Amino acid sequence: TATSGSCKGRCFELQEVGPPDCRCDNLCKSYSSCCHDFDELCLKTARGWECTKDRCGEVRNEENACHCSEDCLSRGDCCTNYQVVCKGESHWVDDDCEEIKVPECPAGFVRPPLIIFSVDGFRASYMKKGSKVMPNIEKLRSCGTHAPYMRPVYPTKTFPNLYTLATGLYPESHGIVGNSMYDPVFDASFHLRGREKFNHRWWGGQPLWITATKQGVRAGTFFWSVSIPHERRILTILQWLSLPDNERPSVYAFYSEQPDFSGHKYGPFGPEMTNPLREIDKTVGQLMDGLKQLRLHRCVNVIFVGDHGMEDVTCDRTEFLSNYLTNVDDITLVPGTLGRIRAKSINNSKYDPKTIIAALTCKKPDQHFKPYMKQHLPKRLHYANNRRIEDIHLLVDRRWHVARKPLDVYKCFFQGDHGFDNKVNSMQTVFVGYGPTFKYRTKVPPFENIELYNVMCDLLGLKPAPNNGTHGSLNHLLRTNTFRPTMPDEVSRPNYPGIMYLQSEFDLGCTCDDKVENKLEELNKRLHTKGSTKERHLLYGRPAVLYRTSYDILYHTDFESGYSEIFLMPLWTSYTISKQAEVSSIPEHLTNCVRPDVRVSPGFSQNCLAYKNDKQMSYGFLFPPYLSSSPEAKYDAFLVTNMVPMYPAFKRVWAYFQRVLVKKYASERNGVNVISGPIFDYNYDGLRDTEDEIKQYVEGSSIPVPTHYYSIITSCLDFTQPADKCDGPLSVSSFILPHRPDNDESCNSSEDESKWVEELMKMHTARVRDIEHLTGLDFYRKTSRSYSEILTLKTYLHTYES
Ligand SMILES: *[C@@H]1O[C@H](CO)[C@@H](O[C@@H]2O[C@H](CO)[C@@H](O[C@@H]3O[C@H](CO[C@H]4O[C@H](CO)[C@@H](O)[C@H](O[C@H]5O[C@H](CO)[C@@H](O)[C@H](O)[C@@H]5O[C@H]5O[C@H](CO)[C@@H](O)[C@H](O)[C@@H]5O)[C@@H]4O)[C@@H](O)[C@H](O[C@H]4O[C@H](CO)[C@@H](O)[C@H](O)[C@@H]4O[C@H]4O[C@H](CO)[C@@H](O)[C@H](O)[C@@H]4O)[C@@H]3O)[C@H](O)[C@H]2NC(C)=O)[C@H](O)[C@H]1NC(C)=O
Ligand SMILES: Cc1cc(OCc2ccc[nH]c2=O)c(C(C)(C)C)cc1C#N
Ligand SMILES: [Ca+2]
Ligand SMILES: [Ca+2]
Ligand SMILES: [Cl-]
Ligand code: NA
Ligand code: NA
Ligand SMILES: [Zn+2]
Repeated sequence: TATSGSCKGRCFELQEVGPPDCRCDNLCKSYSSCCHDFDELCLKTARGWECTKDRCGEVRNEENACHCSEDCLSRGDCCTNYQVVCKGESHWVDDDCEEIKVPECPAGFVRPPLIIFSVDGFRASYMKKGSKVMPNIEKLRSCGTHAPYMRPVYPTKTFPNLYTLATGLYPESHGIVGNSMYDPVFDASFHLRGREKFNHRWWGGQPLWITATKQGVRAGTFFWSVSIPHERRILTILQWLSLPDNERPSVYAFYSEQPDFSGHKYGPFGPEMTNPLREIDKTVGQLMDGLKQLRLHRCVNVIFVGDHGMEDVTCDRTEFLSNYLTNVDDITLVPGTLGRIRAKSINNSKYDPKTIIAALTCKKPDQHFKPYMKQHLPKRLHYANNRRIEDIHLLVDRRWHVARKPLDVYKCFFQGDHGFDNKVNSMQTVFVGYGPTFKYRTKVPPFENIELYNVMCDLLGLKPAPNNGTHGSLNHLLRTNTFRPTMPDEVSRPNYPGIMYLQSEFDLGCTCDDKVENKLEELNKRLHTKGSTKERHLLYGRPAVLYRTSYDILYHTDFESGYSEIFLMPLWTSYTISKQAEVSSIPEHLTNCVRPDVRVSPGFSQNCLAYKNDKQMSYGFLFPPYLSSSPEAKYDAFLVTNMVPMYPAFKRVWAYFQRVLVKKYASERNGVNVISGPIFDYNYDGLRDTEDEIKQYVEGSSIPVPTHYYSIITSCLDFTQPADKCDGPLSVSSFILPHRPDNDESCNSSEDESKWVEELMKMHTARVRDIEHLTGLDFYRKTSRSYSEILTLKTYLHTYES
């Protein structure tokens, strides 16, 4: 760096100048490449940040940090309280809220600017608990659009979440999978301290600033060096906003290190946390008074958003891997509020992940972490498809840390930390949107931060890069600039087979004790097989298959299915269970009954002999025989086309769900519609596998083994109306259960299923959208609700947090 060039006239330049030209962009400090006069010219502090009565009308002194001279407004460099002190104006916070129906912008503005005001570690409950000391933030919240909280991504660390905000992508896809990382392809490490993190190969997808630039929209900096004070960041944004039309950015970011920085020292609610919340509110006040001076307070859209929350965590709540593993020196641990383990040396072929996992599994009765192979982590975390995520993972209980050995912790510092499971209440953060494009005095339900990129694009008239948001699911936040998506087109149409095969054409090794015999009821069963009860069991239309495949719709009295000729089982099975439905047992005459389905060829059917031969694998049913409507309808549940491969350990889970939980939910929700099916995700990318990706078959057969089983349980949001006769909005909960040959995940699994199955299911709660990705199906195609509302419904996650 030739650092005796000047920053005069160039302070906080938007464009980067290449070596040996010295730099005056912020970031110069982060590279140690600023020109000599950077601090003198760009970080002025003289006289501080506020006008006082004596400064009003002063002669401009270019040394001052900000100005109270007559020419300051035109120049765009007044202290933010100038009109208040010197012209009798009110602070923005003291003005009444008035609806912003249209942007009220200076001539020459082509679109309302967007300012993203991001706050590190701002936990959701600060909005209520700190309300008395945050009056500017409370005005934004109550006058704008707000959610009770926003869900971060896992891990609930800073860079993964800020870069998710910027890209709309899960960490596995954007590549910033932690605050610390090793990439084995690069053979390089990423760390908070130091400068390898500024190398661009870490940062995937397309962040908002690049999306904007590529489409002709200019952007302010998103990264502020820690040594630039907050007052200067605000004044710099306000100066940029005063630029001529051809130079002025349309998108800006502010970032505060608080309240996270203090939260780590004092805990989320330590008495020392009041002051950092006050100071953040003051900074919001400075921005809003500043905008108001420039006549931009009813022109700019402001987003107030956090990256993650903060939980109580101390030194003594640390689990040590040295208390579980004798081999502790042969591993590397990425430690703290999550654990990631790999071999210390890849030339040590002694190292075995399976034995590590087993040494870490259910060893102490209140063990405060749980080991997983990354592919077995709850699918809702989307935390697996990246080479920077180690195969072995530890999910740490809230309030705890994991470390390799005690010397790492003592060689206590801190009372707060974050990083845990993104459904944990303490990790939830905030969202407020204020401006012409957001709604007025509107509360919206909680949503995930992956959704915001799309909205920021909508706010700026940009087409978003491909991302993991569901574009349109946040249309309810917006007064205008909504995105009006169309339902995806069905790719494969189904076959509707009638009766085509005689019983004796099947040689499947299956038996059913079913030989006993009317004319009223003969027409009656024909009609059920033609789909006469289908409006009862298929409430929201049939799911659309969004890929090329061969499948059949099969109708029955109690359930309807889309049966895949390729995978030899249903892609989906749909049924409604009323509040009044009863549970019956599987009779003795049918215990091992499997019956040929005369609508589907032997060639496209499973067979019982494969299951007899496969000593590890059994079978279950997608529509549960326990909930058949009548003894005669129960025969349908034993069709070979309703059978699916299940490990005996998984059958314990599944049978409990089907026999007990479904009926419980129907009683609690006033009927439920259930859609169940298999998922195949052998490469753990979160997306439906093709046939050539399947790694396990039922021994000796072409019957593929699912990695997971899903269910989507829908009812009326107004639970006074039965599921099958609902006029208004829907209510959903779903899960994606791992199809595992043991129950090692559940430490209490030797006990009765009433003590552990439900806890397992809650852990593996899912969005309907997660299931769509995993199956290539599109659900809720035929409702009376608006498509945007259905999109919101498909992104809902039932979290089971109290
Ligand atoms: C969340 O949203 C995102 C974004 O929509 C979804 O991720 C996308 O998934 C797509 C479907 O899998 C995927 O498409 C592939 O792209 C390959 C080209 O990719 C490069 O270019 C794009 C576009 O600019 C870029 O986005 C990519 O960026 C990734 O990689 C860089 C460099 O490593 C990273 O810095 C960055 O973080 C990002 O990493 C992530 O994605 C990759 C996979 O692409 C993962 O491996 C990482 O772990 C991380 O998750 C790239 O720079 C393209 O090569 C693929 O095409 C193959 O497949 C078919 C087969 O028929 C064929 O048409 C092609 O010819 C090709 O096949 C041949 O190559 C095969 C693979 O080597 C080979 O095995 C075969 O034998 C064949 O010869 C494919 O189209 C898209 O790139 C990503 N995008 C991103 C940003 O991740 C994600 O799925 C969503 N999640 C959920 C749950 O919904
Ligand atoms: C609002 C925002 C801020 C932001 O960084 C703020 C930042 C972090 C650490 C030190 N200093 C800072 O200024 C980023 C990254 C990707 C550049 C980290 C993205 C967004 C978005 N969207
Ligand atoms: Ca943070
Ligand atoms: Ca897959
Ligand atoms: Cl990390
Ligand atoms: Na078997
Ligand atoms: Na167990
Ligand atoms: Zn932190």
